[PDB]
Amino acid sequence: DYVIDDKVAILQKRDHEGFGFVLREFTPTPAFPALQYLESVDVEGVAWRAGLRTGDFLIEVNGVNVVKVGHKQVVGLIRQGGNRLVMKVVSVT
Repeated sequence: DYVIDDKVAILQKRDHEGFGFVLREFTPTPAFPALQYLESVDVEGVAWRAGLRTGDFLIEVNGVNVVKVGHKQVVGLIRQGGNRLVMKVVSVT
């Protein structure tokens, strides 16, 4: 079965920190539910500590649904908040 897990990730970084993660008509499937998934999730990093994971998709960023949005615009939405980032995500096993 597919077990979809809905999560909200609040990523709070100190000035000397990165968050520690990397990303990359669209057509869905539980396997790939959204456009922008996680490729790396540096363990013990800020991305890790808020409970994110390798393979986690991106559904909402800082309030904006990114289910059908490309890399450029989503990064610009990751950078807009500076030392803080709230992301709606979903794990599918």
